[PDB]
Amino acid sequence: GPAVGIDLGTTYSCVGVFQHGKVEIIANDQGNRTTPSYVAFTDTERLIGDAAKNQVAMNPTNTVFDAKRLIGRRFDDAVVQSDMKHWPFMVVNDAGRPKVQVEYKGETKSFYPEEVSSMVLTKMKEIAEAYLGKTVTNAVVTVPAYFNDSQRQATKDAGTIAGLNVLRIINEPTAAAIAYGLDKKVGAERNVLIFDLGGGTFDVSILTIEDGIFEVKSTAGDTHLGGEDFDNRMVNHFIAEFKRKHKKDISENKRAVRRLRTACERAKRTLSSSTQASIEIDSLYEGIDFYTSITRARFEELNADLFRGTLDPVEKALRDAKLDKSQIHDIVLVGGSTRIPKIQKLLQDFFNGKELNKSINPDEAVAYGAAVQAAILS
Amino acid sequence: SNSPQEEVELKKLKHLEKSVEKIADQLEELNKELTGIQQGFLPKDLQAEALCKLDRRVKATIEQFMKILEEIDTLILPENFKDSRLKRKGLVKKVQAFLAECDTVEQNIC
Ligand SMILES: Nc1nc2c(ncn2[C@@H]2O[C@H](COP(=O)(O)OP(=O)(O)O)[C@@H](O)[C@H]2O)c(=O)[nH]1
Ligand SMILES: Nc1nc2c(ncn2[C@@H]2O[C@H](COP(=O)(O)OP(=O)(O)O)[C@@H](O)[C@H]2O)c(=O)[nH]1
Repeated sequence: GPAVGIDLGTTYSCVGVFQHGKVEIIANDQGNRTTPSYVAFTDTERLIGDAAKNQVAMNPTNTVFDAKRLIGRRFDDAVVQSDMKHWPFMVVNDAGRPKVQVEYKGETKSFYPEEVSSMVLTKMKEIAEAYLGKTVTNAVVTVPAYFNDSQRQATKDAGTIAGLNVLRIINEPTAAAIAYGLDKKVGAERNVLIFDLGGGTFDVSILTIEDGIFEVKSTAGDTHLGGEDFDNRMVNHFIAEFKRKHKKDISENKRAVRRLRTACERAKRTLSSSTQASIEIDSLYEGIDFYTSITRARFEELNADLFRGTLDPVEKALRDAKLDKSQIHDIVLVGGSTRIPKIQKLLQDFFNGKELNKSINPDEAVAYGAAVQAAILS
Repeated sequence: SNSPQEEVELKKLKHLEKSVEKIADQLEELNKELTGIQQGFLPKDLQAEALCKLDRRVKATIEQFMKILEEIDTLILPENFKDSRLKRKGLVKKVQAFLAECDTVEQNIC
């Protein structure tokens, strides 16, 4: 088998392969190009990806996710400590290292974050294997640029456990820059800004490419910002509208809030290519039918602070890197939320009308660059 | 003035009705399993273990009903699609009556 590029994500992972002069992003057993970074443990078995995610309501305490927030960290780490209140699975202390404590096959089992990430990597390896019809041993796995050696080593270790020969571990903004062939460009040093906005985290990295050498000049962002927050504001809007029209509070019912939330995420996606989205939810709450619509302009207003807020990390990254925005040669969009036209407008306007590298699917760009790298190292 | 466009939405709803019937059958089986536990010779500890395995199966049933609701909620039917709108409302009320029966079981075991 060939060598693949795996983007090991916080919430979603993605695998690609370079073949026939092109990058193929490999769809999983459910036809999905992205697989949730979820693992579930039960009385007789272990579930990974979509299966694990779907079975969460049934097995909340034993469904592990967000391992990327724990991998390579100490128990005392700010992120580990802050996050566990939210996580339904238990996070214990094994001599200063977090472990996920779960009930598995009729016994209490404790797993390190690399053992959890190795299960996700094993699935990504299987995804590529079913598509190619060949054994897949070699892989290039991405990590965030702010990752320290311990975090980087733990990710490499998750590879080794999964049965992978980790050819190289590369930075996510380096992989996104490789995907667009920014190193192949002719001229002097190139200052590249990678704007990465997904579902839960925001990451801005500025890199300098001089004679094919990638140097991370600065990192900034928001650990807890993404598409979920945009959904939240849409939900606030609809609940308020339901209140105005019917004088009823749907927040009382969590199944009503969930149906409205699911419709909101879908309406948000429509608003990236259309200027209006319509929603029809029968018997939403207290037998009332909620038929409504939202304009792209209204969606933008609801999230105005969050969208604008994305420029603060950008200004900060420029500051640490000691650069003027006029010094930024290339802007790369990464993450599903960078599909938002307002976000695209804010970033272009900020950089005096410079065009954005957004042709490659934002969710797949990191996997894309890692698939190009894996091919080079074969 | 019945349209071919409406027949596509009615087909969607027919597929979702079948899916509702199948989950409904599971609920009936869980009700029969619950009677089994109640009327059988299990001691307190094994009764607690059995009803919890049943609790997990009833949460799964609820999740399957919630995903049916979530699929129905993708439908957009204009005012003219009267037959589609009536079928959609009837199907939603039918699932909500099933979710209420799931809750009766779920809230009172394990
Ligand atoms: N508005 C909008 N958001 C999108 C679109 N496609 C994906 N997203 C959002 O992107 C988010 C997921 O981000 P992603 O890059 O896949 O990865 P993550 O950072 O690991 O969560 C979700 O909140 C989606 O709603 C789209 O077409 N429009
Ligand atoms: N209302 C409506 N129902 C249809 C139409 N075409 C098919 N159906 C029925 O709706 C269901 C959808 O099934 P389908 O995918 O077409 O075929 P099947 O999988 O072989 O049953 C079946 O009961 C069909 O007989 C249509 O034009 N309108």
